[PDB]
Amino acid sequence: MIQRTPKIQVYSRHPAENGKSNFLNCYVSGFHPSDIEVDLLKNGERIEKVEHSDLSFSKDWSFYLLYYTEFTPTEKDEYACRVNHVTLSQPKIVKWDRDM
Amino acid sequence: GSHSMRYFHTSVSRPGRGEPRFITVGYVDDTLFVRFDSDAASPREEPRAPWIEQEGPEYWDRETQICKAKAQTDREDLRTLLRYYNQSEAGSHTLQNMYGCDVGPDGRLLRGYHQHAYDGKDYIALNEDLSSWTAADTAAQITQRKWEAARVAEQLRAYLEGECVEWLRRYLENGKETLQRADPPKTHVTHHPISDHEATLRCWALGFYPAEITLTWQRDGEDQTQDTELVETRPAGDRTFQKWAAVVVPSGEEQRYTCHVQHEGLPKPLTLRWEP
Amino acid sequence: RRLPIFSRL
Repeated sequence: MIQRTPKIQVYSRHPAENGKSNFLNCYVSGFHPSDIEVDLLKNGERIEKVEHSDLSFSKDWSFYLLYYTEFTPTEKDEYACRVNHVTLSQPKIVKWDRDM
Repeated sequence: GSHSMRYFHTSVSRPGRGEPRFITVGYVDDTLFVRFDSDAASPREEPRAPWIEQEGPEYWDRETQICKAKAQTDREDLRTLLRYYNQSEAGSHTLQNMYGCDVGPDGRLLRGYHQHAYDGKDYIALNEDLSSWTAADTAAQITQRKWEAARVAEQLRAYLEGECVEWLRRYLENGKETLQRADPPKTHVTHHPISDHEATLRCWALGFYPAEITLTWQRDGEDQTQDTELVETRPAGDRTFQKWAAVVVPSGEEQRYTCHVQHEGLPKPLTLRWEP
Repeated sequence: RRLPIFSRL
């Protein structure tokens, strides 16, 4: 069976400003099959009540989903996105970098 | 301008865990307007844009009925596909279907689509003539034979030339405030030291709709295609999109580099450079 | 507005 591993981008809706409310996005794309697990993390711990978009796919049939939650970035709080897929031997964690 | 309407459908079987889950979404250009999920407590076609909400009860009843029936049909097809490929009933499999239409400025049909994939691979697609079929393998040829026998293509063509374009034009008029508004990218360049010897220049495009865009870096007016890191265009969550392109640049060489931006919301293409 | 036709594979 054919398998495509997800691309992962984690980023904010708006340019980050400390003390200012915003949205943290994790966008997973390019993957197959569609079964996937995504967590947003704040200082290594799972954020509750994260929402996501409905499963859709690109012209090459690979799937994409957006996970997202409100957040107020600060200097010290570290944010991340954790993804698990049948193509990964371990969960893959991507740290939020405000310059990316 | 030019516009599209697309319906996407995915069924995923899960033996031992009930019937296959069915998820479908409708789009005009890059705006989601409807959805349906068979795992919802009370499954129904649901609005996802302001301009589709004005459709009446008859609309929502009809679309919901279609979704509910398509869910059942996909489940029969998944069973069929186990036979066509000599596969056991123990594993999870995927059936995808896209169809829809493209129109030009005068709202005439430019192109229709109706295609399927099984387990992430092309299975059968209606050709651009809306009358003949391309089947990817011998299994799909069995479908093709049945669809030719039943004149399925003629029926699809009639939808694609008629209702698909007529309702897309309707939706474009009703959502003219958003659907026929291109939001230009907010652009800038950032500089990110790597070492004494080089730094990264990142050209940003933010807050743009629609998603289509061209970002490129040049050095002495030459395209830096192979040395550009270009991320996938990504949704911001407010209907708009984001993209960036980055090049690694020798210290002191920064002014040799220019970023170039094309978006339909821009009267002329942009040229940006690092501004310290 | 959706295609009302269901053609079985």
